[PDB]
Amino acid sequence: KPFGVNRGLDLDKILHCYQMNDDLFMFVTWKGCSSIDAVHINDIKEAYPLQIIKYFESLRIIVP
Amino acid sequence: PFGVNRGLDLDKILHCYQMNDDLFMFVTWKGCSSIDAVHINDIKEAYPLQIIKYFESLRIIVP
Amino acid sequence: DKIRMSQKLSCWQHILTTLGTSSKTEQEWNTFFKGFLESWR
Amino acid sequence: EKLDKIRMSQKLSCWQHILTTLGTSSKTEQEWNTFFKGFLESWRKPYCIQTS
Repeated sequence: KPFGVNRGLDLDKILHCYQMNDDLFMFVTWKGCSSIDAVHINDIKEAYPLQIIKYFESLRIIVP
Repeated sequence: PFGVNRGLDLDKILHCYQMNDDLFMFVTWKGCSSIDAVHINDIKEAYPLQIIKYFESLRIIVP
Repeated sequence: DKIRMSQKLSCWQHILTTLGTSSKTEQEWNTFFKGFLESWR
Repeated sequence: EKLDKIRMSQKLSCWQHILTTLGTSSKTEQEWNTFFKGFLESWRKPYCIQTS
């Protein structure tokens, strides 16, 4: 059965992410649904840009 | 006159620095050799894809 | 800070389905899978 | 390491941009000093984004 954007639901929260070489996956929840999905960042870039940017803002960007 | 006030298109996002809740992007503009500090709120709406692409270029560790 | 393992294994499956199991070697997958699990910690 | 070709004078201008934006009376001076020290360090060493 469908997962990711294919659920046709609206993005709820971005919980977490994981980088794999050049691939970045986001772990997300949808409104009205309880499941947690891995979604490639390319699949949500254009639908949810400000939510994705706000998620990155919430992270600690640091050195070294 | 600097930042979005130059009225130039964004060229490249070079760097960023975070101060508590304030995130600044350091950017260049098309046709201009200067580097400007710009608060992410000033470019968030106009250049979201470039911003996201810049973050993608960083290494997101476990730690 | 606890997320059910089954839910994490679903997400890993999502990732395999996007990338394709034939797109990486088995140790590449195995090292990435450990990275995937540690990143939930 | 593309950042290495960036001049000190350029970083100071960018700092002045941050100050013009927030600006100077919005933090204590020792708050500013610590942020400034981390601002200079941020150009020199590679960044990690930390899932919090």
